[PDB]
This record gives sequence, C-alpha cells and structure tokens, in this order.
Amino acid sequence: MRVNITLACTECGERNYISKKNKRNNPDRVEFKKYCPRDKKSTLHRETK
Amino acid sequence: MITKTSKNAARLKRHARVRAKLSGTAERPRLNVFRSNKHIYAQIIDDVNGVTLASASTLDKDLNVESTGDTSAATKVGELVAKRAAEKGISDVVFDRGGYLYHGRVKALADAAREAGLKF
Amino acid sequence: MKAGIHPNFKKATVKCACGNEFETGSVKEEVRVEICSECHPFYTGR
Amino acid sequence: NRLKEKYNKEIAPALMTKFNYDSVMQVPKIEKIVINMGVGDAVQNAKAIDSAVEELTFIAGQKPVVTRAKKSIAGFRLREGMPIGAKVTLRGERMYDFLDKLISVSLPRVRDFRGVSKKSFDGRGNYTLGIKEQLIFPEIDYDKVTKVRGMDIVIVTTANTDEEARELLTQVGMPFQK
Amino acid sequence: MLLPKRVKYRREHRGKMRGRAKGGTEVHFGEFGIQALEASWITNRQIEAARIAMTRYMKRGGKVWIKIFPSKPYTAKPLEVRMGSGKGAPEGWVAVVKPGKVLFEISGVSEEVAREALRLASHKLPIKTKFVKRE
Amino acid sequence: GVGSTKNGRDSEAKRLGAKRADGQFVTGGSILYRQRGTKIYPGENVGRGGDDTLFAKIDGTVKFERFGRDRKKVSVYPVA
RNA sequence: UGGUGGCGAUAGCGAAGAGGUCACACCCGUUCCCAUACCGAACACGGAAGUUAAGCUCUUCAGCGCCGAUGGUAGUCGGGGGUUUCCCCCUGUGAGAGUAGGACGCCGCCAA
RNA sequence: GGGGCCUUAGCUCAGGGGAGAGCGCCUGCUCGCAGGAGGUCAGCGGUUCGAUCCCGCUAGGCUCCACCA
RNA sequence: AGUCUUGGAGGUAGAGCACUGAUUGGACUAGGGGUUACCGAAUUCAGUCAAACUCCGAAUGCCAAUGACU
RNA sequence: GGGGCGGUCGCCUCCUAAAAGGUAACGGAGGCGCCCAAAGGUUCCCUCAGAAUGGUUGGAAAUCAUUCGCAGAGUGUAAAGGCACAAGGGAGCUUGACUGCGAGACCUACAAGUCGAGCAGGGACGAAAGUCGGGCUUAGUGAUCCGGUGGUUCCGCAUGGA
Ligand SMILES: [K+]
Repeated sequence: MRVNITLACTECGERNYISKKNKRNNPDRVEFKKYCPRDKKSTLHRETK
Repeated sequence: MITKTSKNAARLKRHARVRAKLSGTAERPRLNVFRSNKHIYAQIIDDVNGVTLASASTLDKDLNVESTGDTSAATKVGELVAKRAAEKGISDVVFDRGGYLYHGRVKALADAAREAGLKF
Repeated sequence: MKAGIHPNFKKATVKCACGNEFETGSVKEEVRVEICSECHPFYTGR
Repeated sequence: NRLKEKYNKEIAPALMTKFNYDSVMQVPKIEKIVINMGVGDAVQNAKAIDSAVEELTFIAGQKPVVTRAKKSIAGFRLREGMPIGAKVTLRGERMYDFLDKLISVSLPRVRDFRGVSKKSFDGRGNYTLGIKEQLIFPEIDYDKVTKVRGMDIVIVTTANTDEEARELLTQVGMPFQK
Repeated sequence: MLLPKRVKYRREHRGKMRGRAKGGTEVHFGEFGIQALEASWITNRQIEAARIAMTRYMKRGGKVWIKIFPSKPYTAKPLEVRMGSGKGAPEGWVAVVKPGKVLFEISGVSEEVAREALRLASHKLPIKTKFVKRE
Repeated sequence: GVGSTKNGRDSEAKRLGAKRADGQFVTGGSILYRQRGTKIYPGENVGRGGDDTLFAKIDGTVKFERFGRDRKKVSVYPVA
C-alpha cells in the first residue's frame, strides 16, 4: 500500500523531504527537483534506499 | 442544417476569461487589442474609471498601407499606440490579448509596443 | 493535414471494364473496377 | 474536384431557382461528411480497432479518431473510456472526392443494390447512410480483411428541410431508391 | 388502506398543528364536502372507515375525493419497555388535518344523500366537521 | 429487554458565518467570513482562503454587498 | 457604426419586419508562421471574387422569463385572557401567494 | 425479548464481471467414456458500470443469553 | 449599558412547489396485456404535503457604525 | 431513565438547533482511520445529464450526426455548502505536495486546531500580467516519556579524545 518515504538531496546527502507514494503504482525510487536548504538551490532529491 | 456561433461570440467568452485576472489601473492601464477580418486596433484603457487614455489603429492616417490586416500592419499600430501613450505618460501596461491567441498579428502588435517604449 | 498519419492523396485514374475512365482522388494511382455506375445492371435499368 | 465544379456551376443556380432563395448564401451546400464504424467487438479484441482504423484510413484518405466509450454499460460488457469505434470528418476537397467515389464506384458494388433510402433524412436536411460491408470500397484488399464490417456515412448539409437536402443530393447524383 | 409507496425518512418528528389549513379549504372537485373544524391527526384506518362508510351509503351512485393522504408516519416503542435506547419502530400513517381542511368531497348524488353520506363519515373521524358546498 | 441505536454521532461545531460587521473597521489579515464554498465572494481588498475564508487584504471599513442578481461579496475600503 | 467598459433578464427568450458603401461579419485561399487525439471545422496566416441569408445594428410586439406596488391575510416582538396538542384580544410590525402596474435597455469612454 | 449465525442446481459444495464442478438423473458407449437435466443465488429494495457474493430490512432454521431483588 | 437612527450577516415562523421526496382527480397516451381505453408509464391541466424540500421569506434576536438623549 | 447483559467511547457531514454563533438525550440519518506522482502546479483550450429525429452489425441502452437542453451532469470518497467569467472536461510543460518565515485574524479552559496578505532564498508554468507553500471546501488521526535513524560552528565532569 501507500508508504512513508524520505527524499534526500543527491548532492549534499541532506534528508530533506518526507512524503508518500503508492509502491504498487510507483515501485522504483522516485526523484524530484526540490530545494536543498544546505545547498541553497534546487537539486534532484531521490527517495532514500 | 448546421448552426454555429460567431467566432466573435467564441472570442468574447475567451476575452472574459482573460479579463478575470487582467485589468487596467491608472498606473498600469490595459492595452486592449481588437483585430478584425480587415483591420487591427489598440486602445489603452483604464478600467477603474472606464476611459480609453490612448488609442491607435489601421484606420489612422499615419499607417498608410493597402495590406491592412496582416502582421506587418500590426507592428505599425504597436509602434503608434506606444509612442502616443508615451506622450500621455504611460509606461507600464498590461497586454489584454482580447481572446485572440498570443500569436502572429496580436503578438506582432505587442512586440512592437515593447520595442517602442511600453513595459510589459 | 498532420505530417506522418495521412496517406498521400493523389489524383487516380479509375479504369472500368466497360472502357469508361474517370479521375477520382485516391491513395492508389490506378484503380481497376469491374463495374462502374454506367455499366451496373441497377443503373442501366436492364 | 468534379462535383465541386458541378455544385458551383449547375447545382447552386438550379437550387436557387427551384426554392426561390433571396440570396446566394441561403443555397444548401454539403458542409461535412462524417464516416463512422462502431467496433463494439473491440471489447473482445484491442487489435480489431487498429484494423478498423487502417481500413477507414484507406477509404477516407485520412486518419480517423478512435472513438472511446462515454459510459460503462454492463449489457455490452462495456467500460467508460474503452476504444469502441472509429470516426472521421471529411470536409472541403476530400469530402467531394469521397462523395464522388461513393456515388460512382462504391455504392454500385453493393450486393443486390436497390438504391439508397429516401427516408434516411433527420428532419433537418442531414442524410445518414448505413453500409453493410467495407468491401464495397476498392481500396480494401479482400484477402487482408479478417472480418466484414459495416460503416455509417453521415452527409451534413446546410439545408433546413429534408426536401432541400434531398434535392441537393439528387442533383449531386445520389442513387435514391425508386 | 392508503399509505405511501415509499418515504425518504421512516421515523419523523411528530411536529405541531397550529393555524388553519394551508390549502384544501374549498370544495374543488365534487359538489359537496366535509370541512374540519379542529386540528387532529387522521389515521389511514380512520380514512378507510370514513370512506367505506360514506361509500356504501351512496350505493355505487356517486364519486368521492378523499382530500387527505396519510403521508406522515409515526412510531411507537414496544409494550412495557422503559424510556430511552433509540426511537421506536414505525407504527402507522397519519394525515395531519387542520381546521379548514375539506377532508372528503362528494359528487354524483343529491344534497339530501350527500349530507347523510357525510354524516355517516363524520362519526368515524376524531374531529368536529361541518358540511360544505362548492361556491 | 431493549435494542440499541445506530446513530448518536456528530461532528464538533465549526463556528462559521461572519466574523466582522458591515461598517466595522478591520486590520489587514482580519477574517471577515468563514464558510463552506463561496457563499460570499471576495470583493475589493479581500482574498479567498484555502477553506474559502474571507479576510482583509488591507486595513479599512468592511462592507457586505450585493454581487450581481444572486450572489453577495464583501469589500474592505480604505479609511480616508 | 465599430471597439471597449459600468448597471440585479425592467438588459432576457420568442416572433415580426428593416439595414449595410465605409465599419462588423459571413465569405475566398492555404505557399508560409501556426493548427486538428481526424479535419484550414476551430485556431492561425493570406486575400477581397459578393452577400446581407446568418452574427451584428435598428424598429414593432407583453406569448414566456424578469421587475413589481397597494390593500388584505399568515406569521410574530411586547402586553393581556381562555375551555390550553391549541385558541382569543391589545399597541407595534408585517410576509409569501395574488394582483394593479413596469418593462422588448440604461449610463460611460475611444475611434471612424 | 436481545444478540450471533445460516439460507446456491436432484444431492454435495465452488463462486461486483454476468451462476460452476462432482455425483444422481437423461444422451450412446461398454470403469472409464460422451453431451445434456436443473438455479426467483431465502426474500425485499438499494449501492452502483454490472450484485450470489455490496448495504439496509423481512422471513425462517439453529445457537447463546433473558439475571438482582 | 439602554433607547432611537443607519447598515449588515443569517433561511426559523409563515408561505410556496422552482429543485428533491411523498401524493389526489381529470385529460391524453408510449408501451405491455386481453384489434381493443383491456389496463397503463411519461406528458399535460388542476390539487395536496415535508425536521433532514426551497423560487421565497418575516417578527425577533445578533454584529457593527454615527450622533443624540439617558 | 437502578445495576447486570446489550449498545457506545476519537474524528467528519447533515437534521433536531427556536433565520448570528453555540446548544442536550442510549434523539433522527450517514461517513472516516484514506486515496492520487496526477486525481498536484501552471498555461492554453473546452462544456455537461437526458431526450427527439436519422442510422449495416446494433437491441431500451455501445458509436456517429443534427436540433433542443442551467445543469436535470460532473466534482477520487459521506453529507452539506459551493462551483458552467467553472471549482466540471482536455492537452503541453512541470514538482510550490518549496526552505526560512509571517503583519493580522478565527477558534479556544488548557493542550491543540484554522486562515493569512506580505518579506527573503531558490524555482515551475506563462509573451507578460501573474499564479503556485498540494487536492472545490470541511474527515483520513494520537500528547509525553522512552527508544531508533540522518544531520549538526552545541556540551563533553583534570586535559585531549571518547
Ligand atoms: K427508571
């Protein structure tokens, strides 16, 4: 079913974002371009493994 | 029997949607555009008072060309409306596309206005 | 016409077995037809 | 196009005289022809749609739209949004080309052709024609056809009455049943 | 027995009965009618008892309009239960009547008959009525 | 013996309606109306919040106002 | 006349006529910008061969829709009474329905 | 009275997707074969794109309770 | 704080049938039954009703504002 | 409406509720303990239910076409309030389902809950105006203690580490 996830700035490694997805719908690690406030710019933030 | 609405009726519905958000103040008045089959027109309008401050068209005498109602005509109007508006003391405007797609003639008028002083 | 989805529409010569040739718009350049409007037993009334 | 010239030179003056129209703009014309194939068996085979689209592409000279279901109907085992047929709209040049071919080539090849019904007008000058078999069209190769399929051809006019439309279509050369 | 083919709500509030009738205060359909003079619930049982009553007096001779319908339902709790624990099961059907409501109407028959017909009805009902005519 | 009711539930109250009067002064950001849907529209110097809440963009005087045939809006006009 | 605004359909719908040179349209092209789950239909870009048929504009009409008093009535604040599931009376207020009537647009700015 | 559970073909039972399987009974064939027979899916009214399989009620059958003065 | 004056929010009383349910009689009938009014759904004319109906809609009460009087 | 037994316990919507708000009962009706990577953002474009008439399969009901058609549809889901300059339908590009906050309001015993212009950072969409801090709105949740994980210019029991 739908699960908690963490996205993490693929640059600095900063665990920047919790959210939710459906795993059956979305089974492969989702990625989004959301602001890292360590880097102070938009970066790709990927679901933590 | 096909029955069908006028393209203007269709446009007025689209223009309403534009005018929902966009509106002319005294500071930042509305550069409205009406194009037609034969001509193109431009009025700088202040909607709070409901007054056309400045205006320009292909029916004006400075614009002298047989091919009125093309892109080349629209650039000439876009110049004329802007320069006439600069005399009045209009700088900032909002471009009311008037239900027409921001493209070709309508865009040509806007681009010419941007080139010739007005800021949007 | 969008590029890439429409068959190339050409003028086609339709040749009937009765000897009648007529220009029709078609995707093929030549169309042989055994029975046309002029030789169909229905239209000839015989 | 031959029919388009015939319309302008012969048919339109003749209609103007017959119905005594005040202005040329009132004269009935063919606005569009819509061809329709209801592929309700697509519920069983997705590939049946692709076949029907291809066949209708050859006939019309123009890619059709795949028609999708508007609502779920359990009686037809149907779900909303499912592809269930094909529809194309012919206008301008291609309309007259298709109509000329329909009248002169395709309609004769109907097996036991008795003419087209005089009663298939809608009360508002539009004419609907049901074709039983796509094999009447010479563009359809008989060997490639997996299954015989009919189609509906709607001729939409600017006529206000069935009389005006029937006259227009008669003068175009539509082979009405005696 | 009249009763509604369905309702929205099966349990209803009992409500009140102030004022004269909202409409139905003339004789409309038939010639003659029985006007209510007092507020009451009329049961579906009472209606049938007052209908058959006036009906059989006429001997198939004339036409009745029953100008009420038992649309409102009522409830009761079982016998010998305490208060509380939900609202009781529905029981029967009642048309609220107010003063003015012309409850039945008659036609086809003489006044002499109609009077006597409606007299017989009056007795089955739990209110004071009067006879009326159309104006 | 007795049975059991299947109702007996209800939400808490959500305190809707008008939070400032017509002709009342308001500071900027004052809620003017709480509502489900747009019973009242946002007029001059009023925004519509995420739960359709109406609130004062400026400081000034409230007015509820007839908005067309049917609808009603609220405005805050500048004090002067 | 066109554009473009303000005003609750008193603006509307219907019906009946009237008008076009300019202006607005339909209209006529698709080579090119751009276009359609398919189409130059629409959207664009071009043009003026002819047309007021339609949109549009102007007149007449109260059939529908709208607006709408007045009087009365229901309701009711306050005060009183009674035979109190309800009812009556007194100062005050006062609907809805009904109807008299109104109404086939009113006021801007700009251009020609 | 209240709760809890049940209601599918002759028989035994499968089973939101348009009601099956075995056996019995019938088809022809002589321990398997070969096709049939037969359903208001307890009923009702409703949720919906379709209801045996929702949901609310009515039957009936079982089951457990119905106490303390 | 009271009262007057002015403005406003809101859907009760009442009323109404414009929606949603319920519902009576006539007219006229799809259609289904015994070619038929044999019975009929919709439609149409009139008529009833509603805590969870509303095209409407009070008195009051409420929130304010501006002065005045207290 | 004694206790037992039965039923119930938090949240949301409606009615009761007496036209602000609030308002009880083992009063009347239903929902929730999610879902969606688009069913979010934005830009552009659009209009629905049903019926009539005509149509090979095709029938009351698939798919056309025509006219009529304030919504008689739709809005992930209960209901209510909303919504057709759409909040409903379609397509392109996207990740604002942002980080720091926040004038001021609402609600409120507390604890919590709700709305918010605007400012900064860095973005998305858009020609621009601008819109965007999830979803038409209002349920979809649980204090502290304790423990886990990631980060960290903090502390580190003589000092450096731990
Ligand atoms: K007791």
